[PDB]
Amino acid sequence: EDLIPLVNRLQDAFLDLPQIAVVGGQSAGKSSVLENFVGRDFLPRGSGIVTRRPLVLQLVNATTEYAEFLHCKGKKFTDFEEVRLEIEAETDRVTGTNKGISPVPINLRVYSPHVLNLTLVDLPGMTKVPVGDQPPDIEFQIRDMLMQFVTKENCLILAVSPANSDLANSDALKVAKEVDPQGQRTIGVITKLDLMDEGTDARDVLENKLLPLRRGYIGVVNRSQKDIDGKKDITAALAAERKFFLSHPSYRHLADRMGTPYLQKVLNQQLTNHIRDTLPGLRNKLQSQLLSIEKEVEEYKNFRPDDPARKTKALLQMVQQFAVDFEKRIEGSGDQIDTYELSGGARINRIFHERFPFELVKMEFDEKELRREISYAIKNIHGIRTGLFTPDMAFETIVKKQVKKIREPCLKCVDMVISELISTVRQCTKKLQQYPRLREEMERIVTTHIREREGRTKEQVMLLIDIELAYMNTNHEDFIGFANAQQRSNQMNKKKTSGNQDEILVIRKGWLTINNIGIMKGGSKEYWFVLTAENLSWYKDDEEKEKKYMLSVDNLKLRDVEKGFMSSKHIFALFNTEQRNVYKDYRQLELACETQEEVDSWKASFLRAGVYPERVGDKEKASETEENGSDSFMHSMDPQLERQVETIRNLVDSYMAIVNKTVRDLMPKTIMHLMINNTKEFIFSELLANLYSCGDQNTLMEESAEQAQRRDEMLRMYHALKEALSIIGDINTT
Amino acid sequence: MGNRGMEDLIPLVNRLQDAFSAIGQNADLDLPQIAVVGGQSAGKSSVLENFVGRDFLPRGSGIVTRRPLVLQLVNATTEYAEFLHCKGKKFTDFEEVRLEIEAETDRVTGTNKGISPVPINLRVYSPHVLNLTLVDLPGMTKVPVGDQPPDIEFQIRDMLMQFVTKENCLILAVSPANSDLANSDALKVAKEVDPQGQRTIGVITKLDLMDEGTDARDVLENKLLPLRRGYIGVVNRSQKDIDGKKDITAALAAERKFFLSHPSYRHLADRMGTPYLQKVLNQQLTNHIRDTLPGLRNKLQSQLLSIEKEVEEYKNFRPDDPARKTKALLQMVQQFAVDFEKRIEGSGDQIDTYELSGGARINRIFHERFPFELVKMEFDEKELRREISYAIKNIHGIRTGLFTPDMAFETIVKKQVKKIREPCLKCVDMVISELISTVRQCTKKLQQYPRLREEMERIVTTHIREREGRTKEQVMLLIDIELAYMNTNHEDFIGFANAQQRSNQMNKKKTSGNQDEILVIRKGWLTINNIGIMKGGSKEYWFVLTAENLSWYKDDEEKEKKYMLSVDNLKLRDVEKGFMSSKHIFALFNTEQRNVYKDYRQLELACETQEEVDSWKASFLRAGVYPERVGDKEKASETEENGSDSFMHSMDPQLERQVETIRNLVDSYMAIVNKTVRDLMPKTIMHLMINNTKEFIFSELLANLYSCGDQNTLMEESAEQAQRRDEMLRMYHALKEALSIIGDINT
Ligand SMILES: Nc1nc2c(ncn2[C@@H]2O[C@H](COP(=O)(O)OP(=O)(O)CP(=O)(O)O)[C@@H](O)[C@H]2O)c(=O)[nH]1
Ligand SMILES: Nc1nc2c(ncn2[C@@H]2O[C@H](COP(=O)(O)OP(=O)(O)CP(=O)(O)O)[C@@H](O)[C@H]2O)c(=O)[nH]1
Ligand SMILES: [Mg+2]
Ligand SMILES: [Mg+2]
Repeated sequence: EDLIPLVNRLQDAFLDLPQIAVVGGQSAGKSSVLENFVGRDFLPRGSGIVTRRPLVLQLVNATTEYAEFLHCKGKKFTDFEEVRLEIEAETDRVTGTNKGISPVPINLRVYSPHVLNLTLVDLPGMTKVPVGDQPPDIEFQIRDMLMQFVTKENCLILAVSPANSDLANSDALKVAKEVDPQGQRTIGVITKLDLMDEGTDARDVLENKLLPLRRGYIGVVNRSQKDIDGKKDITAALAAERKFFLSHPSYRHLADRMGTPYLQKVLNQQLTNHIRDTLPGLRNKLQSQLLSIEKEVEEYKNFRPDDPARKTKALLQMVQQFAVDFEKRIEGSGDQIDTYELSGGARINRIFHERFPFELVKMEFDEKELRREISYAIKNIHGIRTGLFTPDMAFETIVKKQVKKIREPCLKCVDMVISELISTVRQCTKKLQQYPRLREEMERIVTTHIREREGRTKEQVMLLIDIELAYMNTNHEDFIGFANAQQRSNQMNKKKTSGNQDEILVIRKGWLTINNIGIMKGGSKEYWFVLTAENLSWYKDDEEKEKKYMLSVDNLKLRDVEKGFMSSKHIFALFNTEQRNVYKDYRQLELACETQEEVDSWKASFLRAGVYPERVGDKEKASETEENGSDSFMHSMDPQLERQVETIRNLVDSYMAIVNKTVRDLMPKTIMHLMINNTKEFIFSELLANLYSCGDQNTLMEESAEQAQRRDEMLRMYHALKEALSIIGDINTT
Repeated sequence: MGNRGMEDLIPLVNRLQDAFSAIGQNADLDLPQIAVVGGQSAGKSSVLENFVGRDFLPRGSGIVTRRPLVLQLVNATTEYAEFLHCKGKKFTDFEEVRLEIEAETDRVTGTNKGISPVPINLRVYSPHVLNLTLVDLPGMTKVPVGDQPPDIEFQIRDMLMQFVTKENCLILAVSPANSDLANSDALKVAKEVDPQGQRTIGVITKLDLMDEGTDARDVLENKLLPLRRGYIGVVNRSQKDIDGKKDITAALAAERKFFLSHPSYRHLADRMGTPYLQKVLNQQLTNHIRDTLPGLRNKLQSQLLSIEKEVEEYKNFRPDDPARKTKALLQMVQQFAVDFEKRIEGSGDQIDTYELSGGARINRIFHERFPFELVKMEFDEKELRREISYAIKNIHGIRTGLFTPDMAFETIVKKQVKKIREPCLKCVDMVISELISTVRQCTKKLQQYPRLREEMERIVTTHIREREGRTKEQVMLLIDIELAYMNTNHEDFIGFANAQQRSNQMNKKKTSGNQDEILVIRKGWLTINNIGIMKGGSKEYWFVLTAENLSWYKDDEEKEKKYMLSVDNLKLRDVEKGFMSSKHIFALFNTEQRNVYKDYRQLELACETQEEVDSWKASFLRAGVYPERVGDKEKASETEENGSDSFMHSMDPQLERQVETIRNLVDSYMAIVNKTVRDLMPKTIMHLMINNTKEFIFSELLANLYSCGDQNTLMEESAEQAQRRDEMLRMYHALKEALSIIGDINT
């Protein structure tokens, strides 16, 4: 009984035992041998054909003893007389009540406290002549059906033969020699030793002399039919058996190797000899799984709760791993980074450092109200005093109103970073700290620290944008005033006199749509014209390398398109009266404007360049009797603010550009200095000492009852593994 | 000890046996042999000796019977035992038999549990036994033990099958009661060799050693495995009883008290036990006898039915009365007479098909083989012409005659027809010689009686030899008459009928004397050289030249009738230069007229050799075709059907024409006298030699056989037929006695 505790400890910490097959002729006593090897009386036994269907018994180990089937599901038979009745009922259900057979195995599974995980196979007897309603080929049918079970390797064969008939008539011996010629896996059993004729004995058979078998024969005595009808229990049967073997004159010296107990001993011996050569791997596996627990149960081994040393050591190392994990998840130190999400709080936070600019773009880019209000500013800072020059206090007043609305996105950003940071800590305390009252208080302290620092960061952001409403410098990379638009070719490139083709063409560049285009050029397109008070060029792209032809400015005219055309999009044509120099009028050389102010702006650019106005009476003063005091002009079309409005608007857009980029670049730094790094150094150099201050500190870091039961079950598995290794050592000692 | 049923069955079966044997036929009772089968240590030999009743077979634990035993019980007066390999020694104590038989068994097979298929023959002679054969056989096993070869069960099963697979073998399927019935190997064998269960007796042994709490009632009530003959349970001596040497009376007493005291077998105690088994086997033997009797009975009926046909003539027999002798005369004479009628006259029945002869065929062939040696034997030509000439110039030898004289014809035909004397006599002798052989052939089947073949043959042969002289005289006189008168008013042609001779006997008939033509005078092959399309090509045709016309044929069937070509008013020339005529070619033409006819440039006829050319030119000159003289161009008027071939060159007396006339008349008269003799001589010998012999053989023969004596010494044995008679008589009486014995047994 060393494999018994081996197996039960394999069950407590949670073998390929060779199955057992009993073979023999009809009425040899196979089922009695089998159930005496199990230990309990539950198999059909009687005269004539009884076991007419293969039975596959799977003994396994458990804490209580009962039986179950694979067709009577759920029901756990606890009395075995019901098991026997169920067996015979199922057998009569399939095979019928006329001595038929069937190769369809019956599957049992019997649970018992001290058994092996075997597979005992009871098989029908071997018959010669078919009786009842059996088909005429019944011998081959039964023999094939049991050869389908025996010819496998690692199948022990109990060859059961009665002692009434001679040994040379046995069928089990023929089967055993046909499938096992060497006898590596054959145990010979001789039953019915009490019915032999008066004057004979099986002495020459039990001494392994008549037919030599490698492992010899075991003589057993079961219960007779009157003993089965008389309900003779197992104890009295074994007592009578031993009485017989100690009383019989021809067997009195072989009494210590005959009987049922010796048969059970020999089968245990065979099984134990078969499981060794598996002990190396079987031991190595559970040794390897014991290494994974021995590192842990050094701490569970001895307490004795309410000890200061263990609790303080736990506080220290838990705080250590929490701090390490926090700096690891924010700054992203190695190793073993997460590759399924972005991060805990690193990338999700840097995405808000560079999605905040999308919050600055959504607002506002408005409106015509801007133009109207800067006009009112120009008028009001000229309240009673009038005229030149363009005052700059209007600029300082407008840009202090357009950046004033930047307080809203900036503050928003902080809140996002807060809702995203206060979550990262919750992500690194929901899985590390299983101690109750230690994860919640840890979260409380850290989150209060973050809530305290968000106030400082908000005050700093308020101060930051309040600074940009103080000075409003103009020495930055924006252009100096009176430089609209793109003045002046980098200070005229240090040359303006001899340069006929030295960028004297560049004064006002802009897109203008041509309606009529000839066949050789292409189709309708909006070209990039470079207008000068003296010349004009046209480009198709930005490389500034077209320079095909130079279009004039002087002595040129302008007219409108015919009625009915969709001028919105106002299109104006150029012409000449004396000469045909337009040049290359496409019937007609027309240019389109997209808005309404653009038409007047380009008309004024032409009027300052030297182009005559679009008056209806100007045609009679086409190129003869010109400049008659400019009776058509009223001095002027738009005095004198539309140009001032445009100049202030350009200056404001440039200053907004640079202030947007500076807030966009500077606020991430200012929440990284006052919130992130300060939280980090707090979580490093203050979390422990501040954590030692709150609570009664006695009932801090307790169970956590799940941890308690987790500890108990790991400790019991540790003891189970040590016991199993001790048993394997004992079983290799032999 | 028994047995008693056998002592009561032996007398009637012994009487039946010696009745079936003393009747001499290959008839036997063939009592079935008893073969006992089973597995090892099923209790077989005990059952066998319980059937016999004497203790002489080995038995015990383990393997005992290792060689088959063929026990032949033989009925005799002196009881003893003998072996085949111990000839000359008689055993009286059976203990000696058992000891020496186990000595033999372990002497041949060894002492290490070996077997051998060589049986041990044993004969027990006793006044209380039948002539049975009891075959004790080893029990079959499955695994070889000791020194047995690995195929022990196969060779044991062959040892059994060479004994149980023969027909009419009782099989005692012995099975123990300890084992289940479905493990009985004896029943497997019985189902393999006897599927209907006609001859299988099921026996159950070792009933007293069954497991406590069970019983074999479901088996013995013939309920578990249904067997046609049923089961019988026996209880034998145990191993301790044999070691205790228990006698038979106590064993049977224990058997009976066991079957009576058992609570499950008390109502079967009459059909259980060893005596009941003994009774059942004896009943099986008796059933076999009474079941095989009807076949032998109707077989003896069918056999005696054949002998009765001949016994009916042999019902009364009282040697040696003249009644049987006179009946034998009438039988043999009448058989011989109808046989002689069968051989010649060709009356029924059962004419000889295998032999072409026969007397009628040989004989009436020699009637039409004789006319072959009338034409063949005698012959003369080209010399009788001279004799006719001298007769013409001698019978009117003083004065010349102005007529053709007749004595010349008479003397020539008289000199020639007397040459027929020899063939007729030879034919008569040859017919005698073959008929006298037929009469000896038709008395070889008469050899059942000696000294009667000789008398029959002597009488008949002397009769033929007494008649041969008479018929030779008659034939001589018949051919002699033909020389007397020599009439010329017969159907032959009268003188001066053919002029010119002869037109081939007037076209060989009288109907075609006008329809046919005279184109046939000289037949021969002749080659035509130039031939048109319609006639054929260069070819040699068959010309038939006539003194009047010319015919040409391409075959012999004579159905063309193409054209009749002229002879008179014709010419002849030879070919132009350059040709080698050897092989000479001749052309026919005319100068006055252009009648050729149909010249194919040109009409040429070719001949092969030199005699052919000159012979056909001679035929042209004899017919009247103009010669090839130098005046060939001037043949206009000076020729007038030339040829200079009237009778002969140049002048001889008129004896040629008269000799030709005499020759024609002589040949015609010889033809008609040959018709007369060929048709009349066979009639002569059928009337004087055969029909008279037949009348003698049907009428006067019996009186001549009966006249000579003695009547007793004339007919006798020939002891072979007498022995046949006695054998038939023994068969008759023996078969009736056998029918009587069977009739006695049936009731
Ligand atoms: N007297 C006696 N009987 C025994 C002994 N051993 C077994 N038996 C009897 O033999 C009978 C058959 O036993 P069992 O094991 O059921 O045979 P089985 O092999 O199951 C028949 P199958 O399997 O072919 O259906 C039983 O009635 C049993 O009592 C014995 O030692 N002594
Ligand atoms: N108690 C008892 N023993 C029997 C009975 N029948 C046979 N035996 C015992 O069986 C033993 C051998 O029996 P036997 O008849 O010789 O079997 P066998 O077939 O001849 C052995 P072999 O194969 O050599 O022929 C003997 O000891 C005999 O006493 C029986 O009815 N009752
Ligand atoms: Mg069973
Ligand atoms: Mg024997």
